[PDB]
Amino acid sequence: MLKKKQLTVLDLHPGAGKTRRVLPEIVREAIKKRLRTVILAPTRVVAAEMEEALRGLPVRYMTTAVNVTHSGTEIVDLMCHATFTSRLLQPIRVPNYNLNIMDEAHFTDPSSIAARGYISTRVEMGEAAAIFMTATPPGTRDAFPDSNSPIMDTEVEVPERAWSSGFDWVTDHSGKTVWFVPSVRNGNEIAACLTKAGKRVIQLSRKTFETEFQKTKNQEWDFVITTDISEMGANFKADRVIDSRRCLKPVILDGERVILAGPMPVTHASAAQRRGRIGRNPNKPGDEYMYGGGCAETDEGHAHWLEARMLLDNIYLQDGLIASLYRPEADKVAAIEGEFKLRTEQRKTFVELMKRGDLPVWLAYQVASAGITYTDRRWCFDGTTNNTIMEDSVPAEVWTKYGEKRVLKPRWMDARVCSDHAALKSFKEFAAGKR
Ligand SMILES: Cn1cc(C(F)(F)F)nc1[C@@H]1CCCNC1
Repeated sequence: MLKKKQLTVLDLHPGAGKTRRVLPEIVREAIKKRLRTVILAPTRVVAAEMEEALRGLPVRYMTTAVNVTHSGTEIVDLMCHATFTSRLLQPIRVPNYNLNIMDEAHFTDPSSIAARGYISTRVEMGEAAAIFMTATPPGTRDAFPDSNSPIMDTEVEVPERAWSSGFDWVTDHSGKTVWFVPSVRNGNEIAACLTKAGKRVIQLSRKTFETEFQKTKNQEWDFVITTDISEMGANFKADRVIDSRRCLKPVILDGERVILAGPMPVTHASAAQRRGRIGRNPNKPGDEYMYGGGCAETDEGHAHWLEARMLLDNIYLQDGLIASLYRPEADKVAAIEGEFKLRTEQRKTFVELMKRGDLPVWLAYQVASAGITYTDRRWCFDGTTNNTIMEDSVPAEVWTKYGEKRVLKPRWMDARVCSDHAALKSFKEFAAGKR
């Protein structure tokens, strides 16, 4: 599969050994053939596991998840999906890799969709080879794939709020459970309910993943409450998955604002990945998968696909050519290639609002396309009254860089900036001119 002009989809079931068995073999072949290679990890936890499986081989780790001394003789680079897309957007020159390997190639974050589109366009052009590793490739309709050991699948009503009665099967369990919830706020309520009942609970989310995931290997626990971030390679020594089968979906209303719609059904790929956390030990059959709803294709019209088109329109490919999205996922957005292409100064602002500002892609695009400079924060305060960000049922207030107290009322409203305490705290600092 290491011949140019070819994209291979390695669709082995979860736990088949794509990362620890197949990946080192591919890397050995690539090094033997002198192919300049990139290995793309979804998260820093998967990058650290990749280092363990590739230990010894000459790989340059362009991540702070690994403390390795690079010898300067490596032709294989390893970085996160976001780092690849980030360096492509920045004026830093990215080598034209002969071989592009993406682990967990089902990841639906905007930068992972943009990386797949850039890589597949290069392959379509006959300029490179690529391998996409995932049990659930884009376009999968099977939520119950094969596993290392048999799994008990059980359709049951799963609590999405705290409960006093009616769900004995949840707490009358003597093993370890991984519970997928649609949001951090929903996870907090369920975790507080389990803690009140004498349970040891760890909570995981996109922002707190690195610190808290370490606790799953450092201490004993009864439950892990996680958002969909644990679908991307996170391993646990658990015997049960409780899956709400629900997710939050960012949606752009009338091209003017972003809302977090739902909770709504997960896609089949997400349900298969969530179920995939268990049934991984062939010596421990009978791990349980309790699911609380059905699947639907909620990736259609999801903002991440539009956001990925905003990223690719501002990545240089060849003269005025623009990368297309990877074909099985190109129908998820009604978009024209090049419609989000920005001029040089606005594009520089767009990059900075994402890289330094930490704003969602859609919100960074609104600000940059309006001709506003990175450091100009007047837009955080001059929106309509219906854009007032609320904190505990009362308007959120910040001290501006001018020393005044103002109501946070952004010109463009993106629900992701105030979806939880940590997101709102970060957006208040941005509005205050603190970064
Ligand atoms: C010029 N400027 C910019 C901002 C911001 F912080 F909201 F962006 N506030 C101001 C006020 C306007 C009224 C007099 N005090 C300064």
